[PDB]
Amino acid sequence: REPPVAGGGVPLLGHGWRLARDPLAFMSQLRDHGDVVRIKLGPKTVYAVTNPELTGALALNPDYHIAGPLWESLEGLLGKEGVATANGPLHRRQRRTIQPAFRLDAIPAYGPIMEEEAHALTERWQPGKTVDATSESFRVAVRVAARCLLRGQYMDERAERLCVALATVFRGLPANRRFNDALADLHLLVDEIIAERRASGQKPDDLLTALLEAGEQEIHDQVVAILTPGSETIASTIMWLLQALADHPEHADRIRDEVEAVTGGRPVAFEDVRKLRHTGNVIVEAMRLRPAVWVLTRRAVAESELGGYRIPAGADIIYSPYAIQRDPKSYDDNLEFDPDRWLPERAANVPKYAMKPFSAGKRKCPSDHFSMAQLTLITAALATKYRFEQVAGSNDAVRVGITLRPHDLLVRPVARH
Ligand code: HEM
Ligand SMILES: CC1=C2CC[C@H](C)[C@]23CC[C@@H](C3)C1(C)C
Ligand SMILES: CC1=C2CC[C@H](C)[C@]23CC[C@@H](C3)C1(C)C
Repeated sequence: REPPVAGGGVPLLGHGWRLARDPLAFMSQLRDHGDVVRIKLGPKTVYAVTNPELTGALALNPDYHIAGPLWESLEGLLGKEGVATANGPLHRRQRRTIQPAFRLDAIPAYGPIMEEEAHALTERWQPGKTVDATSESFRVAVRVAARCLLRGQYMDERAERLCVALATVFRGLPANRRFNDALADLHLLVDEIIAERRASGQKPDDLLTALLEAGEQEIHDQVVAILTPGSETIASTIMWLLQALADHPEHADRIRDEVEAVTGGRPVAFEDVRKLRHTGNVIVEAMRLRPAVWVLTRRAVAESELGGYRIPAGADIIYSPYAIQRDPKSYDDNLEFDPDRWLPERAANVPKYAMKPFSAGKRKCPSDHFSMAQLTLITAALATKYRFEQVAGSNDAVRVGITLRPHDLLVRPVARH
Protein backbone atom coordinates (compact mmCIF):
# COMPACT_ATOMS: atom_id res chain seq x y z
CA ARG A 1 0.00 0.00 0.00
CA GLU A 2 1.33 3.39 -1.13
CA PRO A 3 -0.30 6.83 -1.16
CA PRO A 4 -0.25 8.77 -4.48
CA VAL A 5 2.51 11.10 -5.67
CA ALA A 6 2.01 14.89 -5.98
CA GLY A 7 2.40 17.00 -9.13
CA GLY A 8 3.45 20.70 -8.94
CA GLY A 9 1.69 24.06 -8.38
CA VAL A 10 1.52 27.34 -6.44
CA PRO A 11 0.93 28.63 -2.86
CA LEU A 12 -2.78 29.32 -2.14
CA LEU A 13 -3.95 27.57 -5.24
CA GLY A 14 -1.67 24.69 -6.02
CA HIS A 15 -2.68 23.14 -9.27
CA GLY A 16 -5.71 25.37 -9.06
CA TRP A 17 -3.63 27.63 -11.36
CA ARG A 18 -2.05 25.50 -14.10
CA LEU A 19 -5.59 24.07 -14.47
CA ALA A 20 -6.85 27.66 -14.89
CA ARG A 21 -4.51 28.64 -17.59
CA ASP A 22 -5.42 25.47 -19.52
CA PRO A 23 -7.44 22.51 -18.10
CA LEU A 24 -7.23 20.21 -21.15
CA ALA A 25 -3.42 20.31 -21.17
CA PHE A 26 -3.24 19.83 -17.44
CA MET A 27 -5.33 16.62 -17.75
CA SER A 28 -3.01 15.19 -20.34
CA GLN A 29 0.19 16.22 -18.52
CA LEU A 30 -1.01 14.60 -15.32
CA ARG A 31 -0.85 11.30 -17.27
CA ASP A 32 2.90 10.69 -16.79
CA HIS A 33 3.16 11.85 -13.11
CA GLY A 34 1.92 8.39 -12.00
CA ASP A 35 -0.97 5.95 -12.58
CA VAL A 36 -2.84 7.85 -9.88
CA VAL A 37 -1.49 11.15 -8.60
CA ARG A 38 -2.62 13.58 -6.04
CA ILE A 39 -3.20 17.19 -6.93
CA LYS A 40 -4.17 20.21 -4.74
CA LEU A 41 -6.52 22.95 -5.87
CA GLY A 42 -6.01 25.25 -2.96
CA PRO A 43 -6.35 23.66 0.59
CA LYS A 44 -8.11 20.38 -0.31
CA THR A 45 -6.75 17.43 -2.28
CA VAL A 46 -8.25 15.27 -4.98
CA TYR A 47 -6.89 12.25 -6.68
CA ALA A 48 -6.62 11.88 -10.40
CA VAL A 49 -6.55 8.48 -12.11
CA THR A 50 -4.64 8.59 -15.40
CA ASN A 51 -4.76 4.93 -16.52
CA PRO A 52 -7.57 3.39 -18.69
CA GLU A 53 -7.66 0.22 -16.58
CA LEU A 54 -7.83 2.01 -13.24
CA THR A 55 -10.42 4.43 -14.77
CA GLY A 56 -12.56 1.50 -15.75
CA ALA A 57 -11.98 -0.06 -12.38
CA LEU A 58 -12.94 3.34 -11.13
CA ALA A 59 -16.29 3.40 -12.91
CA LEU A 60 -17.15 -0.29 -12.51
CA ASN A 61 -16.56 -0.17 -8.77
CA PRO A 62 -19.78 0.45 -6.77
CA ASP A 63 -17.60 1.88 -3.95
CA TYR A 64 -17.56 5.33 -5.50
CA HIS A 65 -20.63 7.46 -4.89
CA ILE A 66 -20.74 10.59 -7.01
CA ALA A 67 -20.92 13.59 -4.79
CA GLY A 68 -17.63 14.21 -6.60
CA PRO A 69 -16.64 17.59 -4.88
CA LEU A 70 -16.10 19.84 -7.97
CA TRP A 71 -19.46 18.59 -9.35
CA GLU A 72 -21.59 18.36 -6.17
CA SER A 73 -20.40 21.88 -5.24
CA LEU A 74 -22.79 22.71 -8.08
CA GLU A 75 -25.03 19.67 -7.45
CA GLY A 76 -25.68 20.86 -3.91
CA LEU A 77 -26.83 23.94 -5.81
CA LEU A 78 -28.23 21.72 -8.58
CA GLY A 79 -30.55 21.19 -5.64
CA LYS A 80 -32.20 24.37 -6.83
CA GLU A 81 -29.88 25.30 -9.69
CA GLY A 82 -30.80 22.47 -12.01
CA VAL A 83 -31.67 18.81 -11.38
CA ALA A 84 -33.23 19.67 -7.98
CA THR A 85 -32.52 17.75 -4.78
CA ALA A 86 -29.69 15.29 -5.50
CA ASN A 87 -29.05 13.02 -8.43
CA GLY A 88 -28.50 9.33 -8.14
CA PRO A 89 -27.42 9.08 -4.46
CA LEU A 90 -27.70 5.40 -3.58
CA HIS A 91 -30.79 3.13 -3.44
CA ARG A 92 -30.98 3.76 -7.21
CA ARG A 93 -33.93 1.34 -7.02
CA GLN A 94 -36.46 4.09 -7.62
CA ARG A 95 -34.17 4.65 -10.64
CA ARG A 96 -34.28 1.47 -12.74
CA THR A 97 -37.53 3.16 -13.72
CA ILE A 98 -35.46 4.94 -16.39
CA GLN A 99 -33.96 1.90 -18.11
CA PRO A 100 -37.18 0.77 -19.83
CA ALA A 101 -37.37 4.09 -21.66
CA PHE A 102 -33.73 4.09 -22.90
CA ARG A 103 -33.11 0.39 -23.55
CA LEU A 104 -32.36 -0.90 -27.09
CA ASP A 105 -36.01 -1.95 -27.14
CA ALA A 106 -37.64 1.49 -26.69
CA ILE A 107 -35.47 3.39 -29.18
CA PRO A 108 -36.85 1.98 -32.49
CA ALA A 109 -40.21 3.55 -31.48
CA TYR A 110 -38.55 6.98 -31.20
CA GLY A 111 -37.03 6.30 -34.62
CA PRO A 112 -39.78 8.11 -36.59
CA ILE A 113 -39.47 11.30 -34.59
CA MET A 114 -35.70 10.90 -34.92
CA GLU A 115 -35.86 10.52 -38.71
CA GLU A 116 -38.28 13.49 -38.77
CA GLU A 117 -36.03 15.79 -36.76
CA ALA A 118 -33.07 15.00 -39.01
CA HIS A 119 -34.46 15.36 -42.49
CA ALA A 120 -36.17 18.46 -41.16
CA LEU A 121 -32.78 20.05 -40.46
CA THR A 122 -31.95 19.04 -44.02
CA GLU A 123 -34.58 21.42 -45.42
CA ARG A 124 -33.82 23.89 -42.59
CA TRP A 125 -30.20 24.44 -43.59
CA GLN A 126 -29.80 25.53 -47.14
CA PRO A 127 -26.59 25.78 -49.12
CA GLY A 128 -24.83 29.13 -48.90
CA LYS A 129 -26.14 30.34 -45.58
CA THR A 130 -23.66 29.50 -42.82
CA VAL A 131 -25.21 27.48 -40.01
CA ASP A 132 -25.01 28.94 -36.51
CA ALA A 133 -23.73 25.81 -34.72
CA THR A 134 -24.20 26.95 -31.09
CA SER A 135 -27.80 28.01 -31.43
CA GLU A 136 -28.71 25.29 -34.00
CA SER A 137 -27.07 22.16 -32.51
CA PHE A 138 -28.53 23.06 -29.18
CA ARG A 139 -31.92 22.88 -30.93
CA VAL A 140 -32.24 19.52 -32.73
CA ALA A 141 -30.90 18.43 -29.40
CA VAL A 142 -33.82 19.62 -27.23
CA ARG A 143 -36.26 18.69 -29.94
CA VAL A 144 -35.08 15.11 -30.40
CA ALA A 145 -34.67 14.50 -26.64
CA ALA A 146 -37.84 16.18 -25.50
CA ARG A 147 -39.84 14.94 -28.52
CA CYS A 148 -38.97 11.31 -27.98
CA LEU A 149 -38.88 11.32 -24.15
CA LEU A 150 -42.26 13.10 -23.96
CA ARG A 151 -45.09 13.23 -26.56
CA GLY A 152 -47.97 15.46 -27.62
CA GLN A 153 -48.09 19.16 -26.72
CA TYR A 154 -45.14 20.94 -28.19
CA MET A 155 -42.52 22.60 -26.12
CA ASP A 156 -41.02 23.55 -29.50
CA GLU A 157 -39.01 26.73 -29.41
CA ARG A 158 -40.16 27.45 -25.89
CA ALA A 159 -38.09 24.77 -24.21
CA GLU A 160 -35.12 25.55 -26.40
CA ARG A 161 -35.00 29.28 -25.64
CA LEU A 162 -34.92 28.87 -21.87
CA CYS A 163 -32.23 26.18 -21.86
CA VAL A 164 -30.39 28.41 -24.31
CA ALA A 165 -30.58 31.54 -22.23
CA LEU A 166 -29.73 28.95 -19.64
CA ALA A 167 -26.66 27.19 -21.03
CA THR A 168 -25.03 30.56 -21.71
CA VAL A 169 -25.20 31.56 -18.06
CA PHE A 170 -22.77 28.80 -17.22
CA ARG A 171 -19.95 29.74 -19.62
CA GLY A 172 -19.35 33.36 -18.72
CA LEU A 173 -23.65 29.88 -7.68
CA PRO A 174 -26.58 30.77 -10.08
CA ALA A 175 -27.18 34.16 -11.72
CA ASN A 176 -28.60 37.69 -12.34
CA ARG A 177 -31.46 38.62 -14.77
CA ARG A 178 -32.78 36.85 -17.89
CA PHE A 179 -31.38 33.53 -16.62
CA ASN A 180 -34.29 34.07 -14.30
CA ASP A 181 -37.05 34.58 -16.99
CA ALA A 182 -35.67 31.34 -18.44
CA LEU A 183 -35.54 29.26 -15.32
CA ALA A 184 -39.02 29.79 -13.90
CA ASP A 185 -40.22 29.30 -17.48
CA LEU A 186 -38.20 26.10 -17.77
CA HIS A 187 -39.97 24.91 -14.60
CA LEU A 188 -43.24 26.60 -15.43
CA LEU A 189 -43.08 24.58 -18.64
CA VAL A 190 -41.98 21.18 -17.30
CA ASP A 191 -44.87 21.21 -14.79
CA GLU A 192 -47.41 22.33 -17.37
CA ILE A 193 -46.03 19.44 -19.47
CA ILE A 194 -46.56 16.87 -16.70
CA ALA A 195 -50.10 18.14 -16.19
CA GLU A 196 -51.02 17.46 -19.83
CA ARG A 197 -49.86 13.83 -20.37
CA ARG A 198 -51.84 13.09 -17.26
CA ALA A 199 -54.84 13.31 -19.73
CA SER A 200 -54.34 10.29 -21.95
CA GLY A 201 -50.83 8.86 -21.55
CA GLN A 202 -51.64 5.30 -22.60
CA LYS A 203 -48.82 3.76 -24.73
CA PRO A 204 -46.37 6.58 -24.04
CA ASP A 205 -43.30 4.38 -23.41
CA ASP A 206 -41.24 7.57 -23.08
CA LEU A 207 -39.56 8.64 -19.85
CA LEU A 208 -42.50 10.77 -18.71
CA THR A 209 -44.99 7.87 -18.43
CA ALA A 210 -42.52 5.44 -16.94
CA LEU A 211 -41.67 8.40 -14.59
CA LEU A 212 -45.38 8.68 -13.83
CA GLU A 213 -45.28 4.96 -12.86
CA ALA A 214 -42.66 4.39 -10.16
CA GLY A 215 -42.74 11.79 -5.49
CA GLU A 216 -44.81 14.83 -6.52
CA GLN A 217 -42.04 17.25 -7.33
CA GLU A 218 -39.77 14.25 -7.75
CA ILE A 219 -41.03 13.78 -11.25
CA HIS A 220 -40.74 17.54 -12.05
CA ASP A 221 -37.13 17.08 -10.86
CA GLN A 222 -36.13 13.84 -12.66
CA VAL A 223 -37.20 15.09 -16.11
CA VAL A 224 -35.45 18.46 -15.68
CA ALA A 225 -32.48 16.32 -14.63
CA ILE A 226 -32.49 13.92 -17.54
CA LEU A 227 -33.44 16.40 -20.18
CA THR A 228 -30.93 19.03 -19.11
CA PRO A 229 -27.51 17.36 -19.34
CA GLY A 230 -28.39 15.00 -22.14
CA SER A 231 -29.24 17.94 -24.39
CA GLU A 232 -26.14 20.07 -24.00
CA THR A 233 -24.18 16.89 -24.48
CA ILE A 234 -25.89 15.56 -27.62
CA ALA A 235 -25.44 19.18 -28.73
CA SER A 236 -21.71 19.75 -28.12
CA THR A 237 -21.52 16.38 -29.74
CA ILE A 238 -23.38 17.49 -32.83
CA MET A 239 -21.19 20.56 -32.91
CA TRP A 240 -17.97 18.56 -33.28
CA LEU A 241 -19.67 16.40 -35.87
CA LEU A 242 -20.34 19.46 -38.02
CA GLN A 243 -16.67 20.36 -37.75
CA ALA A 244 -15.95 16.78 -38.79
CA LEU A 245 -18.14 16.69 -41.92
CA ALA A 246 -16.60 20.04 -42.71
CA ASP A 247 -13.00 19.01 -41.85
CA HIS A 248 -12.71 15.67 -43.67
CA PRO A 249 -14.70 15.82 -46.92
CA GLU A 250 -13.37 12.32 -47.51
CA HIS A 251 -15.51 10.59 -44.94
CA ALA A 252 -18.36 13.06 -45.51
CA ASP A 253 -18.81 11.84 -49.05
CA ARG A 254 -17.81 8.34 -47.92
CA ILE A 255 -20.76 8.67 -45.56
CA ARG A 256 -22.93 9.73 -48.45
CA ASP A 257 -22.08 6.57 -50.42
CA GLU A 258 -22.77 4.29 -47.52
CA VAL A 259 -26.18 5.91 -47.01
CA GLU A 260 -27.21 5.74 -50.67
CA ALA A 261 -26.27 2.07 -51.06
CA VAL A 262 -28.39 0.90 -48.08
CA THR A 263 -31.07 3.64 -48.33
CA GLY A 264 -31.06 3.73 -52.13
CA GLY A 265 -32.83 7.10 -52.15
CA ARG A 266 -35.38 7.01 -49.35
CA PRO A 267 -34.53 9.43 -46.54
CA VAL A 268 -32.40 7.61 -43.91
CA ALA A 269 -34.36 5.62 -41.22
CA PHE A 270 -33.64 3.89 -37.87
CA GLU A 271 -33.37 0.51 -39.64
CA ASP A 272 -30.59 1.83 -41.84
CA VAL A 273 -28.47 3.34 -39.05
CA ARG A 274 -27.95 -0.17 -37.78
CA LYS A 275 -26.23 -0.68 -41.14
CA LEU A 276 -24.22 2.50 -41.74
CA ARG A 277 -20.82 1.39 -40.25
CA HIS A 278 -18.70 4.24 -41.59
CA THR A 279 -21.31 6.77 -40.45
CA GLY A 280 -20.92 5.67 -36.85
CA ASN A 281 -17.13 5.25 -37.09
CA VAL A 282 -16.88 8.87 -38.09
CA ILE A 283 -19.13 9.86 -35.15
CA VAL A 284 -17.01 7.83 -32.76
CA GLU A 285 -13.54 8.93 -33.86
CA ALA A 286 -14.78 12.49 -33.51
CA MET A 287 -16.16 11.82 -30.00
CA ARG A 288 -12.78 10.37 -28.98
CA LEU A 289 -10.85 13.54 -29.81
CA ARG A 290 -13.58 16.06 -29.03
CA PRO A 291 -15.89 14.54 -26.41
CA ALA A 292 -18.48 16.69 -24.85
CA VAL A 293 -17.82 15.36 -21.36
CA TRP A 294 -14.07 15.56 -20.55
CA VAL A 295 -13.80 14.97 -16.82
CA LEU A 296 -15.65 12.77 -14.45
CA THR A 297 -15.63 12.78 -10.67
CA ARG A 298 -16.34 10.41 -7.85
CA ARG A 299 -16.24 10.26 -4.06
CA ALA A 300 -14.89 7.17 -2.35
CA VAL A 301 -17.07 5.71 0.37
CA ALA A 302 -14.44 3.25 1.51
CA GLU A 303 -10.66 3.51 1.97
CA SER A 304 -9.59 2.08 -1.39
CA GLU A 305 -6.63 0.68 -3.28
CA LEU A 306 -6.15 1.37 -6.99
CA GLY A 307 -3.31 0.29 -9.21
CA GLY A 308 -1.62 -0.57 -5.91
CA TYR A 309 -2.13 2.91 -4.51
CA ARG A 310 -4.03 3.72 -1.35
CA ILE A 311 -7.15 5.74 -1.99
CA PRO A 312 -8.17 7.32 1.36
CA ALA A 313 -11.82 6.67 2.07
CA GLY A 314 -14.19 9.63 1.67
CA ALA A 315 -11.62 10.94 -0.80
CA ASP A 316 -12.41 12.79 -3.99
CA ILE A 317 -11.10 11.49 -7.24
CA ILE A 318 -11.14 12.83 -10.74
CA TYR A 319 -10.33 11.51 -14.20
CA SER A 320 -10.29 12.80 -17.79
CA PRO A 321 -11.82 10.72 -20.61
CA TYR A 322 -10.56 13.61 -22.74
CA ALA A 323 -6.97 12.67 -22.01
CA ILE A 324 -7.66 8.95 -21.95
CA GLN A 325 -9.12 8.88 -25.43
CA ARG A 326 -6.11 10.96 -26.50
CA ASP A 327 -3.38 9.05 -24.75
CA PRO A 328 -0.50 7.97 -27.02
CA LYS A 329 0.05 4.87 -24.97
CA SER A 330 -3.58 3.92 -25.78
CA TYR A 331 -3.59 4.86 -29.45
CA ASP A 332 -1.16 4.65 -32.42
CA ASP A 333 -1.81 7.85 -34.36
CA ASN A 334 -2.56 9.58 -31.09
CA LEU A 335 -3.99 12.76 -32.61
CA GLU A 336 -4.82 11.57 -36.06
CA PHE A 337 -8.49 11.69 -37.09
CA ASP A 338 -9.09 8.17 -38.30
CA PRO A 339 -12.66 6.72 -38.37
CA ASP A 340 -10.96 3.42 -39.36
CA ARG A 341 -8.83 2.91 -36.26
CA TRP A 342 -12.18 1.40 -35.16
CA LEU A 343 -11.77 -1.44 -37.60
CA PRO A 344 -12.07 -4.82 -35.85
CA GLU A 345 -8.28 -5.40 -36.17
CA ARG A 346 -7.02 -2.05 -34.84
CA ALA A 347 -10.10 -1.88 -32.57
CA ALA A 348 -8.87 -4.69 -30.33
CA ASN A 349 -5.47 -2.88 -30.43
CA VAL A 350 -7.08 -0.28 -28.15
CA PRO A 351 -7.36 -0.86 -24.36
CA LYS A 352 -10.67 -1.98 -22.79
CA TYR A 353 -11.76 1.29 -21.22
CA ALA A 354 -9.66 3.62 -23.33
CA MET A 355 -12.83 4.65 -25.17
CA LYS A 356 -16.12 4.88 -23.36
CA PRO A 357 -17.96 8.16 -24.10
CA PHE A 358 -20.45 7.18 -21.39
CA SER A 359 -19.14 5.11 -18.36
CA ALA A 360 -19.63 1.51 -17.06
CA GLY A 361 -20.88 1.54 -13.45
CA LYS A 362 -24.57 2.19 -12.65
CA ARG A 363 -23.53 5.79 -13.16
CA LYS A 364 -23.70 5.08 -16.87
CA CYS A 365 -25.37 6.88 -19.68
CA PRO A 366 -28.92 5.46 -20.16
CA SER A 367 -29.03 7.03 -23.64
CA ASP A 368 -25.97 5.34 -25.08
CA HIS A 369 -28.34 3.62 -27.44
CA PHE A 370 -30.57 6.64 -27.61
CA SER A 371 -27.77 9.04 -28.55
CA MET A 372 -25.81 7.16 -31.19
CA ALA A 373 -29.14 6.48 -32.82
CA GLN A 374 -30.11 10.13 -33.29
CA LEU A 375 -26.48 11.09 -33.96
CA THR A 376 -26.04 8.45 -36.63
CA LEU A 377 -29.34 9.43 -38.10
CA ILE A 378 -28.31 13.11 -37.97
CA THR A 379 -24.82 12.43 -39.32
CA ALA A 380 -26.17 10.43 -42.29
CA ALA A 381 -29.01 12.81 -43.25
CA LEU A 382 -26.63 15.82 -43.44
CA ALA A 383 -23.62 14.29 -45.15
CA THR A 384 -25.98 12.74 -47.76
CA LYS A 385 -27.66 15.93 -48.98
CA TYR A 386 -24.73 18.28 -48.40
CA ARG A 387 -21.08 18.69 -48.04
CA PHE A 388 -19.94 21.00 -45.27
CA GLU A 389 -17.34 23.67 -45.54
CA GLN A 390 -16.08 25.90 -42.76
CA VAL A 391 -16.52 29.67 -43.28
CA ALA A 392 -13.22 31.48 -43.17
CA GLY A 393 -12.99 33.30 -39.84
CA SER A 394 -14.77 30.39 -38.15
CA ASN A 395 -13.42 29.71 -34.69
CA ASP A 396 -13.07 26.05 -34.03
CA ALA A 397 -10.75 26.47 -31.05
CA VAL A 398 -12.07 24.61 -28.02
CA ARG A 399 -13.90 26.28 -25.15
CA VAL A 400 -13.53 24.27 -21.94
CA GLY A 401 -16.80 24.43 -20.00
CA ILE A 402 -19.28 21.95 -18.56
CA THR A 403 -18.62 20.07 -21.80
CA LEU A 404 -16.05 20.83 -24.61
CA ARG A 405 -17.51 22.91 -27.45
CA PRO A 406 -16.16 25.18 -30.28
CA HIS A 407 -16.19 28.91 -29.37
CA ASP A 408 -17.55 29.84 -32.77
CA LEU A 409 -17.93 27.12 -35.36
CA LEU A 410 -19.19 28.51 -38.66
CA VAL A 411 -20.05 26.20 -41.56
CA ARG A 412 -21.84 26.36 -44.91
CA PRO A 413 -23.81 23.53 -46.44
CA VAL A 414 -22.85 23.16 -50.06
CA ALA A 415 -24.96 21.20 -52.53
CA ARG A 416 -23.87 17.57 -53.13
CA HIS A 417 -25.06 16.49 -56.63
C1 HEM B 1 -23.68 13.25 -26.53
C2 HEM B 1 -23.84 11.78 -26.16
C3 HEM B 1 -23.74 11.53 -24.64
C4 HEM B 1 -22.64 11.25 -23.91
C5 HEM B 1 -21.21 11.14 -24.41
C6 HEM B 1 -23.07 11.07 -22.54
C7 HEM B 1 -22.24 10.77 -21.49
C8 HEM B 1 -22.56 10.60 -20.16
C9 HEM B 1 -21.66 10.29 -19.05
C10 HEM B 1 -20.13 10.11 -19.21
C11 HEM B 1 -22.42 10.22 -17.91
C12 HEM B 1 -22.11 9.95 -16.39
C13 HEM B 1 -20.77 9.34 -15.97
C14 HEM B 1 -20.55 9.35 -14.43
O1 HEM B 1 -20.62 10.42 -13.80
O2 HEM B 1 -20.29 8.21 -13.92
C15 HEM B 1 -23.77 10.48 -18.34
C16 HEM B 1 -24.83 10.49 -17.51
C17 HEM B 1 -26.15 10.72 -17.84
N1 HEM B 1 -26.59 10.99 -19.13
FE1 HEM B 1 -25.50 11.10 -20.78
N2 HEM B 1 -24.43 11.24 -22.46
C18 HEM B 1 -24.87 11.53 -23.74
C19 HEM B 1 -26.21 11.76 -24.06
C20 HEM B 1 -27.28 11.75 -23.18
C21 HEM B 1 -28.70 11.98 -23.55
C22 HEM B 1 -29.18 12.28 -25.00
C23 HEM B 1 -29.43 11.87 -22.41
C24 HEM B 1 -30.96 12.01 -22.18
C25 HEM B 1 -31.65 13.23 -22.80
C26 HEM B 1 -28.49 11.58 -21.34
C27 HEM B 1 -28.81 11.42 -20.02
C28 HEM B 1 -27.97 11.15 -18.99
C29 HEM B 1 -28.36 10.99 -17.61
C30 HEM B 1 -29.80 11.11 -17.10
C31 HEM B 1 -27.22 10.72 -16.90
C32 HEM B 1 -27.07 10.46 -15.39
C33 HEM B 1 -26.69 8.96 -15.11
C34 HEM B 1 -26.50 8.72 -13.63
O3 HEM B 1 -27.18 9.37 -12.80
O4 HEM B 1 -25.64 7.86 -13.33
N3 HEM B 1 -27.18 11.51 -21.82
N4 HEM B 1 -23.83 10.70 -19.68
C1 LIG C 1 -14.44 25.35 -12.81
C2 LIG C 1 -14.62 24.01 -13.53
C3 LIG C 1 -14.68 22.83 -12.80
C4 LIG C 1 -14.92 22.56 -11.32
C5 LIG C 1 -14.43 21.12 -11.18
C6 LIG C 1 -14.94 20.47 -12.47
C7 LIG C 1 -14.37 19.07 -12.69
C8 LIG C 1 -14.46 21.49 -13.50
C9 LIG C 1 -12.99 21.31 -13.90
C10 LIG C 1 -12.87 22.26 -15.10
C11 LIG C 1 -14.31 22.55 -15.55
C12 LIG C 1 -15.13 21.45 -14.87
C13 LIG C 1 -14.73 23.94 -15.06
C14 LIG C 1 -13.81 25.01 -15.65
C15 LIG C 1 -16.18 24.23 -15.48
C1 LIG D 1 -21.90 14.11 -18.55
C2 LIG D 1 -22.24 15.32 -17.66
C3 LIG D 1 -23.38 15.32 -16.86
C4 LIG D 1 -24.41 14.22 -16.57
C5 LIG D 1 -25.46 14.96 -15.73
C6 LIG D 1 -24.63 15.97 -14.94
C7 LIG D 1 -25.48 17.03 -14.22
C8 LIG D 1 -23.76 16.56 -16.05
C9 LIG D 1 -24.43 17.62 -16.92
C10 LIG D 1 -23.25 18.14 -17.74
C11 LIG D 1 -22.00 17.73 -16.96
C12 LIG D 1 -22.52 17.32 -15.59
C13 LIG D 1 -21.31 16.53 -17.64
C14 LIG D 1 -20.99 16.88 -19.10
C15 LIG D 1 -20.02 16.17 -16.89
